[PDB]
Amino acid sequence: MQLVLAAKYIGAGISTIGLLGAGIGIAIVFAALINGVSRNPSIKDTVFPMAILGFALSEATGLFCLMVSFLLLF
Amino acid sequence: MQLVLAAKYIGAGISTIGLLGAGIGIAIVFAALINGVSRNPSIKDTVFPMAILGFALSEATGLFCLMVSFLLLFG
Amino acid sequence: MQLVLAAKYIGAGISTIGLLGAGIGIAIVFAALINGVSRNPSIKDTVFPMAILGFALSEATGLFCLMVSFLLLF
Amino acid sequence: MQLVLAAKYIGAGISTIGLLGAGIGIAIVFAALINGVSRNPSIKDTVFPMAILGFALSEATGLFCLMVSFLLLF
Amino acid sequence: MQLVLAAKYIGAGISTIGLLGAGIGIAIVFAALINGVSRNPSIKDTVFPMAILGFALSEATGLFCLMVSFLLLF
Amino acid sequence: MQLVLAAKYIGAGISTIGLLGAGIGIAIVFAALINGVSRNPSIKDTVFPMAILGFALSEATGLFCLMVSFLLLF
Amino acid sequence: MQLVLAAKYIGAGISTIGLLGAGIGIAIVFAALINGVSRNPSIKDTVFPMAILGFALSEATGLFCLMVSFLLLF
Amino acid sequence: MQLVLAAKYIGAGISTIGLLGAGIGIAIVFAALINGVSRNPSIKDTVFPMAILGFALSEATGLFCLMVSFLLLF
Amino acid sequence: MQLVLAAKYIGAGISTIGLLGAGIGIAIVFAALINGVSRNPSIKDTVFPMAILGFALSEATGLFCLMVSFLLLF
Amino acid sequence: MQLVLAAKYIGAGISTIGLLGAGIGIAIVFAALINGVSRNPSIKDTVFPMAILGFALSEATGLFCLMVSFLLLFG
Amino acid sequence: NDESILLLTFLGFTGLVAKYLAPAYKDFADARMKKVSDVLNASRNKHVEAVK
Amino acid sequence: FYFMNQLTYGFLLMITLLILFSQFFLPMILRLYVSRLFISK
Amino acid sequence: SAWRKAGISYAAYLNVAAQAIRSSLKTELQTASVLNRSQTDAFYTQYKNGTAASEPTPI
Amino acid sequence: LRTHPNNIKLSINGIGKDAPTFQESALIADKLLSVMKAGTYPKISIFYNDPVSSLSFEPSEKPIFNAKTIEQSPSFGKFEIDTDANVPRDLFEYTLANQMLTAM
Amino acid sequence: SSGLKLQFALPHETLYSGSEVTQVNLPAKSGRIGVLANHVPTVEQLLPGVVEVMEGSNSKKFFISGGFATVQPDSQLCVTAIEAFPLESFSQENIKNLLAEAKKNVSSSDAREAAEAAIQVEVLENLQSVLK
Amino acid sequence: FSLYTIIVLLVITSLYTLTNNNNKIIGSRWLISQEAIYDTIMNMTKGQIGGKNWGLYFPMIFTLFMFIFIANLISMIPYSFALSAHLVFIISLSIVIWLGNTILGLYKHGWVFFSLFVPAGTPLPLVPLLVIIETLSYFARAISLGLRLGSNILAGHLLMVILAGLTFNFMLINLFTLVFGFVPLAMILAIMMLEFAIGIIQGYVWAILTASYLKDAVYLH
Amino acid sequence: MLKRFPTPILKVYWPFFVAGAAVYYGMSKAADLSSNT
Repeated sequence: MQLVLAAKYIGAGISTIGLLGAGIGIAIVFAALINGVSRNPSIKDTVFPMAILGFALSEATGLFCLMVSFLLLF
Repeated sequence: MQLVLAAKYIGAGISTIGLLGAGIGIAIVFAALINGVSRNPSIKDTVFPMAILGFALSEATGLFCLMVSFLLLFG
Repeated sequence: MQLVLAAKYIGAGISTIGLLGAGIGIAIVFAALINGVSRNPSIKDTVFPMAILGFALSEATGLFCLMVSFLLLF
Repeated sequence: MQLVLAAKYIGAGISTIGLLGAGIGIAIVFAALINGVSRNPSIKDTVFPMAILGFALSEATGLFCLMVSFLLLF
Repeated sequence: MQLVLAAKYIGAGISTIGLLGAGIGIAIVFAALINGVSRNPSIKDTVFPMAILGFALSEATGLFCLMVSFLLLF
Repeated sequence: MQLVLAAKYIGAGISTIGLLGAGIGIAIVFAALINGVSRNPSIKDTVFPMAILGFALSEATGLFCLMVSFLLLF
Repeated sequence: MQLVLAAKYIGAGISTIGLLGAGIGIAIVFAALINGVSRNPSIKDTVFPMAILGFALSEATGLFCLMVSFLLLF
Repeated sequence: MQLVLAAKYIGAGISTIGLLGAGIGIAIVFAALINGVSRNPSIKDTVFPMAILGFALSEATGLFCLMVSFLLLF
Repeated sequence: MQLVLAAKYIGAGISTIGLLGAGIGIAIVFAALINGVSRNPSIKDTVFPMAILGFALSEATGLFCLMVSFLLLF
Repeated sequence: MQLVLAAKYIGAGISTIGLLGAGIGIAIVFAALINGVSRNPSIKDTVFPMAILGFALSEATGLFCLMVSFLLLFG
Repeated sequence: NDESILLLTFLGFTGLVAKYLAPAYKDFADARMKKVSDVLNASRNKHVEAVK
Repeated sequence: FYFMNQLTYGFLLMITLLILFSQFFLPMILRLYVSRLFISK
Repeated sequence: SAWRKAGISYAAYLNVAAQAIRSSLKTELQTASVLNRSQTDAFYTQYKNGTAASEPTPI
Repeated sequence: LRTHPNNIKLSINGIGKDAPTFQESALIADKLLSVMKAGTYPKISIFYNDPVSSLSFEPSEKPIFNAKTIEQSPSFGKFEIDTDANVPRDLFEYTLANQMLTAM
Repeated sequence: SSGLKLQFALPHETLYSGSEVTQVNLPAKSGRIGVLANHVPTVEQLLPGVVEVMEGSNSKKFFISGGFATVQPDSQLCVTAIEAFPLESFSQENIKNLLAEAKKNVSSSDAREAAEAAIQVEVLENLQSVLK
Repeated sequence: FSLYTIIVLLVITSLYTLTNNNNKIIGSRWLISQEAIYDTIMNMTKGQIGGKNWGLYFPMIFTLFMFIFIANLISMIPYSFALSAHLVFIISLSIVIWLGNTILGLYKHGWVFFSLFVPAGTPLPLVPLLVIIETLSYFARAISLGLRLGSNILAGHLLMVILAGLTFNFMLINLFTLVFGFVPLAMILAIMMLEFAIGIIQGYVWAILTASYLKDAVYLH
Repeated sequence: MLKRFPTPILKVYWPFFVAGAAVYYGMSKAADLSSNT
């Protein structure tokens, strides 16, 4: 009878495991941005503004996993 | 209700581990973008349409896993 | 028969976990495409074909991965 | 027979996990293939066909994992 | 009251995994930091701001599992 | 009486996951092979047999995983 | 509280997995550190404070895994 | 007497999964073989025996996990 | 009383999944270390200090996983 | 008493998982060893000692999991 | 209706094709027609000059 | 397992492809190409 | 650092490196060869089809 | 000027004052690769006489290798290179400098 | 072949040509490379720095002003060079520091000159580190 | 299903028969749509099976190529012609192709065809393992061809069907008549452009794989 | 317009025809044995 809410809770907990994609994602994109700026000091002004779009895209997967987790919490 | 709905919600929770691939994919997509554009700036006009193809397809497969999760969470 | 369809749903879910490999593979083949064209411009018109085939194969891995999910689900 | 079929279905659903490695690796083989063919435009004639045979033999692992998943199902 | 609390504890325990994102975040973020400053000693005042932003935004989605786990543990 | 077979199926399904390990093995072997044969085409006939034995033993580990899966199921 | 305590034990046992974050993190950060001090010695005094900063900020992730594991235990 | 052998099979399977490390490792060191021998074929006989003695026990890591699986099975 | 000690055993067993951190960490730190030493050996006594610190930290993460496994066991 | 040994076996298996880290690391460390000796053929005589030291202690890390699997299986 | 949304979507992709794929493909196809025409006229020019 | 109208008919149809196309269409595409070649010399 | 992108060229990189090495040295090390290295008078001129000499700008 | 005035587009004076200096030659190479963009031309010809022992001279010419023929070559795989270091262009400029300096 | 045959050459006064040498540690484009015997063939530029040449003699610091890490498969490494570095005579601080400060002061020229000034500042910092 | 398979026969028969106004050399507006694909097919076939007997062993790979790519094309119409949602024909003819190249190798080589599972140079103590390593993959890649095409096409057909069925409350009762409430239509259109792309690319890549298996059959590697 | 050209009908596709006969035999034998329907 309470198994529905219980399973909702473990489902949300394992749905937070969708945050690894976004975490290591932010990781690699920012690190490769750092490497690219290091290789070309004059390319920062042409790499960062485009990088913001992909930062939004990589926060998108994080908030998607967050909201599917939230559907199993509330 | 009961074990059927409990299993439906357990499946809803599990199905999102596939978004690992989508997130890491868009991530390495932009990592390759940034590295290739940093190697030389003149290649940006040739890589950008393939860049948009690439990240659009990465959240396309992300969309695939999220709507399989959406179906798995409902009837 | 309730638990049979319950386990069908769990099987479909644990099957569709397996498209993360597709997600990595598509991105990495396109990544090879883009740095290959970046280091030398003249190779793009030859590199793009096997890049999109890299997409085809990498996605196909996910499709036949959660094909057993759809069979489990349906 | 109820829990028996439930566990058979769960076994197929987990058996299909045996292809994440195939999914990313059969992509990285062509990724490095196109990287190498960009390194030398002219080696394509000898780097391509054996890359395709390595492709077949690297899709083979996912092939057996879906085969055992089908055995679990059927 | 019993299996619901059991599920709460289980879900918190599995959800606190999601800080692998923050871990690999710091991993490759200061990996690229060190690589850039070593290869470009002059380029420090540029790599460091993007580096700390990378740390912050990686750990944000890394601990977005931890704080729901606390919300799920209690 | 029946969940014994159920556990047999679950064990076989979790055993056949070692196949993707062989998939990565053989795939990265082929990727390194063509990356290293793109440079110095002349170094082909000495990198051929040892490449053969390497992916042979990786696939041997994968097929042993398949064999223990079959033994647990059969 | 019987099954509640059992689930607390499982929750701690699955909380302690997440130390992989710190484990890979600090390690590859300091692998990059040792590479950087090798390639040029003049950058040592500039990278080492960054290295210990990463040390602290990833033992932070280790510590969160620690007290989420311990909170369920105690 | 029933769940005894059920968990015995479960343990045998969750021990057989432990082949990933050997599978990836033998091939990653062998990829090092490929790139090194492509860099210089004159020292092929210098890097070959060390490789043999190394990935032999890398497969022996498998062998220990398989011994654990067999003791979990019989 | 069976299930509480069963939970203790299961938690102790899964507490060892943390060894990926420690093992991969020591492996990569000395991978980069010997790569750097081969790239030049004149800095042995400078790169060795943070190398022994690297065992210290990675094996410390290992010891954390060990002590959780032992506390769950005992 | 049955669940005792059942969970003992389950714990032994989930302990022998921790051998994947060793199975990776022991191979990648001497992968870099051979990569370095390929870059510098005469530097094997000095890159061998500490590389095989880390190699052996990675064997020991995997042996911890093997030993705890035996403890949860043979004790 | 499930069959209502499908026909509207197909009309949508037909419009998108006519907007984007049809013009670019038209230019590529007409360029290839023109190339074939000029190589035919080049063959005629070679023939007539050889006869001359 | 009913495949009478799904396997046999499709198989015969693909024989029709393999025969008729390779007899008519790709041959006259190549005929176009070789006629262009002939007029081009 | 940025000779390829922001700097003149790689040849300019060698030029500035050699000039720094020669000039920033001991007084007794400024021999005749160092004096010749420091003294540069390459007055390059851009000609044209009509031999229109643009300017003999110093190197 | 008297042979092919149209083809010539750059002249440098005040070079043969005394024994060669490296700085002037390297600056000349930089100017030539900048204003004329020697990388575009696949082949660069340098004319310079060679005395055998004392008297007899020949117009020995040494080929110049551009970045196009360095990034790819029949035997470029023998020598390890770094793609991120842009060693094709680096070696092209280095040979354009060294060959021209020693030719002069 | 046993050891290496270093060919250290300069436009004004060559240093070595096919001479036995144990370690030819040289400042590669990325970092510095250690060469002991029968090193892997490679072609790569060198940034200015100390080219450490271990031979039968004592410690020999050889700061370079430009060269390539060109190594043959037959261990005949040829480190091209432009300016030599005496072991003790070259090491001076007053003139180097004064020139560095003057160039930093006059570094506010146009962008074409600004890049050259920045590269000169970085190579002066490299010289200061080499001074020890 | 029988009448639906005749339709694709009629459409591609009209590709040239109902296209050329007078069989002009310049080519009609739809003769180009087939000569371009013919040029691509001949190009990568001479790329992959290049050498002798490639021309004699090109036509059936070609026939499979149009079969599959118009079979993917007809899966765009809303009453999708995805083999009437059965798709077992792909598996059956993949097994047929496997038997075909097996007989190709057994006739061209004979006992040498057993050397197709062993490379030219292998160590003596390790060949008896690698032979069985390379054999089962070869007999197994007789379903891998089928599940690829099956996967992509019918996965697309059922995902559009599922999305359409799941789109019940979007504009009738739901007050959100914007893209927020029209996410179903948006991802339907995105996945249909994706479907067209993956269909054409998968037809081309399966042409590549079939050519590769033919190369393995008629030659030795 | 329509040209009936003499092309190889079975000289190169004969193993494919044997495969088709084999698949016909398999479908016929599995219509009652392996059908299970």
